[PDB]
This record gives sequence, structure tokens and C-alpha cells, in this order.
Amino acid sequence: QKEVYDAAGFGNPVSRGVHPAIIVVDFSYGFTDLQYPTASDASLQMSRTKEICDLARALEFPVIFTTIAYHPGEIPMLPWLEKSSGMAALLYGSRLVEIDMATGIQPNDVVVVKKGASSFFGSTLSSLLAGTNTDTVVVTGATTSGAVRATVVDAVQSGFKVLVPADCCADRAKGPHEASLYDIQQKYGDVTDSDDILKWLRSVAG
Amino acid sequence: QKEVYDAAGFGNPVSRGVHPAIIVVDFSYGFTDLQYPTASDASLQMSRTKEICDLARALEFPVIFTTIAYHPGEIPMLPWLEKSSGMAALLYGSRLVEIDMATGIQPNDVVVVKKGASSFFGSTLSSLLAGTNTDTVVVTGATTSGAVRATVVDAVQSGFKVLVPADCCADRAKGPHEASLYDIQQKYGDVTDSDDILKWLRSVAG
Repeated sequence: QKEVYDAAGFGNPVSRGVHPAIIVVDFSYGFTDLQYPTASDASLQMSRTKEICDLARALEFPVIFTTIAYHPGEIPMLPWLEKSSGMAALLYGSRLVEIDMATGIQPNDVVVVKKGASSFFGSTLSSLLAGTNTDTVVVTGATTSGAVRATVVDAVQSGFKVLVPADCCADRAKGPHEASLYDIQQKYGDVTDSDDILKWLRSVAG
Repeated sequence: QKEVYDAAGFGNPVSRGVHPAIIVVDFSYGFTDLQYPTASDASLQMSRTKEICDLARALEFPVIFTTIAYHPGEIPMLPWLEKSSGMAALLYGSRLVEIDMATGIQPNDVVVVKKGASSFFGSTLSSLLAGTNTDTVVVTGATTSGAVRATVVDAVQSGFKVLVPADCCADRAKGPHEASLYDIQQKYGDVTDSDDILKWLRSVAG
């Protein structure tokens, strides 16, 4: 398998740019608080993302959070909600939608609302990144086999280099988790840890 | 794991609509002809996609083929080509970008050229689908864990119900293949076989 992917030209390292942005994907209570059946254990990974975000905010790099939120009228309109009926609980005005405070989200941090898995689809994220002259995005969040991968794929397609720290990704199952990190490492971006991005961000700032 | 995914609201069946369309993703020679390192065995899946496409074309349902092709100038402009370097061989005018004749492409079938994994990103696919009043898409092609998965996700996000026959999906490795078929069945669409879609297509035309 390793030989198959290497000959097909997968797994090459990405050369990092000099205008980073951090994207925090769906670290809302709906996905991080175990009282809701749609959530995973994200305690460790949220504290890792907190360190990254607190660094980037101090270094004046854009930090953008994303959440899934619906109006009651949108439920029958979106066929994704037929397949994943649990996402229908993610309603405007509810606690499920609010970003988890364990991330260290600051009032001036941009939150983008989305209706699908990918953070770029039907959202303003791409424009925010292009307007700030971003060349590299570090993707963090939940879930790794869900919204994270979908965001990762859409980010590379959109013209941005993708770094993903494994420290920072949470899923509800180990299998899907490893499969996505594998696919990303081969096809879409560099998989690393938080320790690498902390050092890298400091060196790009001077 | 099954209980975790059931509580989260995943795994539900999609109620199929009445305006079908077939999307054939990257069944070009670059992914089907084994003389190339980017390719994988797609013999059986092509002859089953041929069966589906013939029926749909006869019933006058939209049949759409998608392929990846690049201008030589586009190569340095796209960060995905840095990650998946082998995709840079897919140039305009080469044999790798031509749709494999084993699928039975007819001169009236639409070919959409794309620059990424997803058939929807930066392409007219959504406009074609919506313009023909499509409600349900059957997604086929290669690779399962690459462009197929990405197209499936985008299809649901774009407002279309999704059916993927495992019969018509080829990948370079079994692991990634099963892992994407798992995620699709839980989150994005119904994984079925070619025998079911053929039967289903006839009943909608009745």
C-alpha cells in the first residue's frame, strides 16, 4: 500500500507560507459536551487548540471559529439532516450552538455559521481568508472524520496550504479518526502535533 | 461504536426522489488504465456503471461524467498538486484525461472538467443538476476515498439526496475504500449495489 501511494505521488510535504490563519471547526457544546448524544470527548484537544489560538491572537493572525446552527424552517429543506438527524438539534438560540468556553474564544473572534459538514461550503470563510491574504491554514476541531476532513479538503481546493495537528482533532470513534488522518496526510495536508505549530507560528512572526 | 453513531442520529435511510441523475467521477484513463501509477483496477465497476448509464440515458435522465485536467500554467498555482504530485500528469490533450471508453460514453453525455477532488467545487455541476430539476444523484467512479467521497459530501451539502452503489466504486487500497463507504452510509448517503439502482430507475420511469 505504501508503495502504491508513493508511486501515485501521494504524501509529499507541504511548504508552509507566511500568513497563517487558524480555523477551529465545530468546537461547540453540541460536539464537546457529553450530555448531548452528538458529542465526543474533546477535553484534551480543546486545551491544545486554546494554546494555539492564544498564540495566534497575540501574534495578530486571524482566528476563525465555525459552528453548525439551524432555524426550524431549514430542517425539512436540507437532505443532510435526513441522513444525520441528530444535527437537527443544533438550533439557533440553543446552548448546543454556542462555542465551548474551554477553547478560550474571545468576543472579537469571528464565528461563521454553516449548514453542512465543510466550513467553506455556503459560508464566508473563503472570503475572510482571501481578504486577510492567508496562504496557510491550520485546521483544528471536531469531528476529524466529519467536519474537519471536509474543511481540510475544501481548504486545499480553495487555494490554501493545510496543516492539521492530531493533538487538536476529536472524533467519536478511533477507526474513522485514523482513516481520515491517513487520507489527509496522503492527499490534502500535513498531519502534525500542536508542538510543531506553536514553534512554527513563533518563527513566522519573528 | 454502533450505539454511539445511532445516538448521534446517524445511519438513517434516504427517501429517494423521482428526478434521478447519474454522476460518474474520474473514470478517465488516468485512474483506470493500470499502465499509469495513479490508476487502479476498475474493470468490473466500469461495466456496471455502463449498465446504469445506458438505462438512464434511455430514460432521458441526465448522465454526467467528471474528469480532472490541468493547463501547464495551473500546476504551480494549486497547493493540492504540491501534496498529490501525481495529479500533475493529468494535462489537457493527454490520454489520461480522456474518459475510459469501457463506460460507454455517448457524444451527448456531459463532461465536466474540474481541478480538485470534489466534482462540485469550482465546477458547473450544481447548476446542471438544479437546472434539470434533479433531486437524487447516483454517484459512481474512482477513487472511493478520494473524489467519490468528496463528491458525495458536496452533493448532500448542495441539496441532493445521494445513492452510491459499492459495485461502481474503485479505489487503490481496500482499507481507505471501506472507511469511506462506512462514513457515507452513516453521514451522507445510502450505500447500495448496481442491481438496486437499475431496479429503482425503472420504477421511477413507470
